[PDB]
Amino acid sequence: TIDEGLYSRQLYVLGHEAMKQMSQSNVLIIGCKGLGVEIAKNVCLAGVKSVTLYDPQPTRIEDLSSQYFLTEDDIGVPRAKVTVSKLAELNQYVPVSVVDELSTEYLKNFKCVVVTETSLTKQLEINDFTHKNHIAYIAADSRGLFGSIFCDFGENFICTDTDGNEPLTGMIASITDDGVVTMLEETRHGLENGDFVKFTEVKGMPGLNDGTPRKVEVKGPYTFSIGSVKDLGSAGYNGVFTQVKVPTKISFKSLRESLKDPEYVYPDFGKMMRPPQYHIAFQALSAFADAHEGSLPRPRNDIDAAEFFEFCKKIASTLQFDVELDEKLIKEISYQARGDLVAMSAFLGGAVAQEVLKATTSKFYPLKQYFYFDSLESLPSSVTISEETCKPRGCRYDGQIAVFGSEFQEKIASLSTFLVGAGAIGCEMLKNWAMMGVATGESGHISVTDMDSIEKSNLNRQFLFRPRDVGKLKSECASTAVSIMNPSLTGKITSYQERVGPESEGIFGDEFFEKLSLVTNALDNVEARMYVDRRCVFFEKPLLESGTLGTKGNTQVVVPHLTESYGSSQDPPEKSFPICTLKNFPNRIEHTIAWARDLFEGLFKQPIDNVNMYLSSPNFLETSLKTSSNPREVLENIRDYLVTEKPLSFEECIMWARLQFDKFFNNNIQQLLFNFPKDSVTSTGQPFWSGPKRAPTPLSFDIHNREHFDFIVAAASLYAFNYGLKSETDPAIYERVLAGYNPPPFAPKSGIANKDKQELKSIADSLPPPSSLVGFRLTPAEFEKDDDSNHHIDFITAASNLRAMNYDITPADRFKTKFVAGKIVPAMCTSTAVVSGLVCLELVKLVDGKKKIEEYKNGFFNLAIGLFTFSDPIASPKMKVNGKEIDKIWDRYNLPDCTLQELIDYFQKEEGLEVTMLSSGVSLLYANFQPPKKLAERLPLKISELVEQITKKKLEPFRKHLVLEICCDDANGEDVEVPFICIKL
Amino acid sequence: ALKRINRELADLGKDPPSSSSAGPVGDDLFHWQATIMGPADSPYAGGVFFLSIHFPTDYPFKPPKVNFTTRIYHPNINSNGSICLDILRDQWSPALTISKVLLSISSLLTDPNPDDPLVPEIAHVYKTDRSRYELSAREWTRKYAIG
Amino acid sequence: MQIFVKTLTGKTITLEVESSDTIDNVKSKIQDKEGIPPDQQRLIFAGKQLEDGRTLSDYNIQKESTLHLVLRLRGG
Amino acid sequence: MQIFVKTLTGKTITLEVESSDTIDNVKSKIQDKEGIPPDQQRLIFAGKQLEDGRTLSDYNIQKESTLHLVLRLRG
Ligand SMILES: Nc1ncnc2c1ncn2[C@@H]1O[C@H](COP(=O)(O)OP(=O)(O)OP(=O)(O)O)[C@@H](O)[C@H]1O
Ligand SMILES: [Mg+2]
Ligand SMILES: [Mg+2]
Repeated sequence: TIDEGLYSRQLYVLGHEAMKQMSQSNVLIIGCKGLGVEIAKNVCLAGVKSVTLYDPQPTRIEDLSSQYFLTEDDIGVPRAKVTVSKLAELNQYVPVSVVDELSTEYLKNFKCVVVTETSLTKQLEINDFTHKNHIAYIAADSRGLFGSIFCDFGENFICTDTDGNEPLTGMIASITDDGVVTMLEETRHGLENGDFVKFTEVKGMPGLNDGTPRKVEVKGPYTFSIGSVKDLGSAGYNGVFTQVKVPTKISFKSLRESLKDPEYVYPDFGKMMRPPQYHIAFQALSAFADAHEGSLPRPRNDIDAAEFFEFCKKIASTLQFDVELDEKLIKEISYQARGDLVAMSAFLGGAVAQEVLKATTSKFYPLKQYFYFDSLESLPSSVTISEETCKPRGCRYDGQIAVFGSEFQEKIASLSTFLVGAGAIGCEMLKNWAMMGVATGESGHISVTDMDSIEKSNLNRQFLFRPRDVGKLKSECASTAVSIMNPSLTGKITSYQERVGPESEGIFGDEFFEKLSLVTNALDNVEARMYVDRRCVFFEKPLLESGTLGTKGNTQVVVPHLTESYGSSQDPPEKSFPICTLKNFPNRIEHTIAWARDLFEGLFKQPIDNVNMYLSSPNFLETSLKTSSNPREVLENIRDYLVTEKPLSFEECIMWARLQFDKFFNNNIQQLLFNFPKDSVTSTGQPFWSGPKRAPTPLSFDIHNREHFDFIVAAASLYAFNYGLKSETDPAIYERVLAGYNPPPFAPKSGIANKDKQELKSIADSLPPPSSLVGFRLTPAEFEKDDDSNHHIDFITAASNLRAMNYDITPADRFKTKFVAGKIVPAMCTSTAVVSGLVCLELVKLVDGKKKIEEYKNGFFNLAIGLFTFSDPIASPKMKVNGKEIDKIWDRYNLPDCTLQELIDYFQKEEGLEVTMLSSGVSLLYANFQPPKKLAERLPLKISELVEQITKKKLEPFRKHLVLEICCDDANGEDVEVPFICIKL
Repeated sequence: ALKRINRELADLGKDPPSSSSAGPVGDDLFHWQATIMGPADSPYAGGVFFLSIHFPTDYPFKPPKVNFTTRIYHPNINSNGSICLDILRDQWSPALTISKVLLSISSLLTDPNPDDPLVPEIAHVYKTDRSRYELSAREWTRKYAIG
Repeated sequence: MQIFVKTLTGKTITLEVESSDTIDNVKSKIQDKEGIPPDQQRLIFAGKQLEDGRTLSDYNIQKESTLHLVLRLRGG
Repeated sequence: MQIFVKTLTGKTITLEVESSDTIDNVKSKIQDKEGIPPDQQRLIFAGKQLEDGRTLSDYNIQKESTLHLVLRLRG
């Protein structure tokens, strides 16, 4: 009973069984500061049964540094009491409660227990109980730019899925007597040694079709081995194999046992000696707090640092830790003890929430067991960071001033950022900026653009939007929400509903871009990413890119004159199937879904567009007769949808749907089998219908069958929608109408001058004149996946399953059909939180203006397996032009609006280069091989005049520059690459 | 993309393709009109076939869209001009030039592949009644590919 | 020398290489074992992204070293 | 020497070859006997795919070895 209208994107990541187990699990969260509230928010959005909060400590001002459910009017009230009311709104299916006191036995009511802001003695006391009662225990800590996570799920944790990947499947070609399974031509199985597979549809070895998993021994990218199959048979042909994923048993140690001998998870392999240091440092922090009435070391205090290092020495000696302590790093941990950064809180909250979901679902591989992380490269170096500048000022930014200082706070408060997109990452970024205080100064400003509107499925991971906000613009709602979070942003945020692209350069022009400080992408497609990257490269602005997919995520940073741009690297492209496979020879459900989508477009979209364009454009027929590749098809569509097959009631729609069923599931198959009988052979003597080609069989319409009735209903409803008739759903009318249907006879055709144009003319003049039909239009069907009442997904599912039944393919359900046809991207709130945290950790590096390329980090992670990795950005390539060092990416030529001849002469005299090609946009302004007359015509014109003439479009008044690409050759004739030209109009 | 396209165009200009001639339409570098000459040792001998080539914005990282504009009676070319070529749908790599594509198309014209057809009826005619296929191909190339 | 490559999806690959091999040879081996074109491969060792034109010894990649094969994602 | 090549349909083709013969020559013989273009022939022995430009001896092919011939179909 999962509400798929809300958990649509999350179910594609977790699944129905995982969420069913989640909806029966209780989570207790101790601590309600930034880390605790982040964890609770992610858990509530995920959909656990309930959440309980325990934090009786009264609120303080500094707590607002990363707690976004606290306001300055809540000072002196317990944090949990003021946070529960705001947490209860995120999800209506997840109650949120508060407990004023905790007893050990009270812990038995919870599936998972998360602990933050708790001393080590209390953690040991809680874990000693949870471990022996088999309760998942998670403990998280965030100190300045340092973080730690600890997981303990019990001694006999059972993990059903260890990587989150779909089971591997493949088509076999032959299985020898010794178990050597071979894949089809140029197909990779993708298995690893030790995997288990099960076979089906294997001919010649029926014993392999029982379904018993067998060990796999990989012998190459195309073949593997399963053992000895001597008894079962001699040799097997064809068939399919599917991977079997077996449960695993993971044994955890208690906190008390693991303190002495910890097991580390390394977020970065570049610094593998640090986690042993942090293990001692955090325990020393706990001891110091215990020795000072629960007070942490003061910011940038040397006396406290010395005492903390003494505690570290004592702990290292006590635990027989044979590790040399790095004094600088440990004292750095001491200095930032009171730091509370929203970015670290977001990062650790996403990670810990994912761990909680793993505990409650027994899915994905959990952390085992200590995860120590630092982002110490973000510490500013262009400002003074000392005890004087880091002391608290009694403001909401104390938690951040304790790490960065007041001068860096002034630097942050005067930022002028530009955020593209307002989706999940956009909402997280806006929250982080509001908490950090970005653009709260006199000269600060934030601009956010997004042309989309809020939908129900977006509320699952975009926590700034509520059910009352459905149907409104994302940017306005996000700006209002963050103005509520941080009142100082009132009037410092501007929201646009503009799509960022070539058509919006009148708004985001030179004046708009020249005032920015950085650009942050929160998009979901590569085209927009590339466009924004090109704009940032032209204007020389820092860019922060980030992306997520299910449990995976990445973040990249582009810095002017230092690194390469976003578009300098290539990504794998989308897979599109051959047309011959979709048209005639499908063998996967994806092929049939693509065919069904094309059928939907061709039945309910294209003919309607042709009919409407015929009734609007006065010269449509003549243009179509010589423009389209098949004017006959257009004429036939117009005739059929206007006169021949125009319905007058719903009964005619039902009859039309029956006829289309016959056309697409019974007659085309008969024709195909007439052309290639099932016993036919190829030119080499092999059987034709073997391997990837499956012999189809015609379908006979049966009203009682569910799929046939579903197709009839959906097709009739969509046709009625096209013609605006009143559809119905009672089966009685369908059964009555379809009873009296006489199929026209059909016989496959064996085949065996210029009059065709005359026939086309006769058809064209037979159509009713446009004048006779004024104000009459047919409503086309625009595909929409998120609405479950327009019959689009119903029709696509029915057609796909019927075509699968034709070719003996296993049908899919509406869930998978919507996933495939809709091009849905799986999304999670935890991944969004992690990527926003990483991006905001890079933002402070950008604000500080770091110059070295080793100080920046591009990040990649997969939370399903607990993998984090970071790497320095790639430096922009250099080149030599006329004996000068030129940056291939960030350098350009600046020239006035001269003539083409003057431009060529300038490049000849100055750079010693001969211009061979000059282009602007998608036009060739000049080429060395053009005829002399054309050149002599185009030479004495200014560049702006030349562009206007060639493109046949005047430059807009707001256009202030032109970008030209130039290819030139040197004196010897060798082609030399040069940067682009920026002509100033 | 512009620089790669211009390099290919210049390379075509330097060494003539002999049996083909591709160039931009008007002044647009992302829309070419190519011509292919029917192989002598084929039913399409003495025929001129016009193809439209559309380079995507991501070229050479996405395949060009190549469509026949002249009607051709081939087992692997349908009424819309679509060509059943692997290197144009999913085997495309940013290392293939337009000259290679034109050579592949000419080779396809010189010998069709009826075992994996795009037009099952023409493939059936080719496999069963070869002479009728030859006559139909000659008639179609005379009716459309000449003039 | 034998090295290991771990993918962002959890798969592990074993490569037989030598310290003098260029990054291009390693990328070609990864393409052979996985089908990923060398221009679409992102290899990370010890916090450094490996670039074409250099050798393994330039990055101090020794036997039993672990590289990470990563990729960018388009959602968000 | 002599070798046997088994197809996906259960047919067995006997070939007279020498350990020094190249893979290309064997594929040429298979094309001459069956008409299958070498580019579409995929020969497998002991879980390894035979590659053009090498010899049988490179794959330790000996007296009366058995290979498997599958075919890839141009799109
Ligand atoms: N070219 C663009 N210019 C501006 N905003 C854009 C552009 N392309 C996409 N966006 C916005 O970027 C955000 C992408 O975030 P996200 O993918 O999470 O949202 P969505 O597409 O609405 O949801 P879903 O993909 O889950 O159905 C959306 O607000 C989308 O409107
Ligand atoms: Mg949307
Ligand atoms: Mg989206």
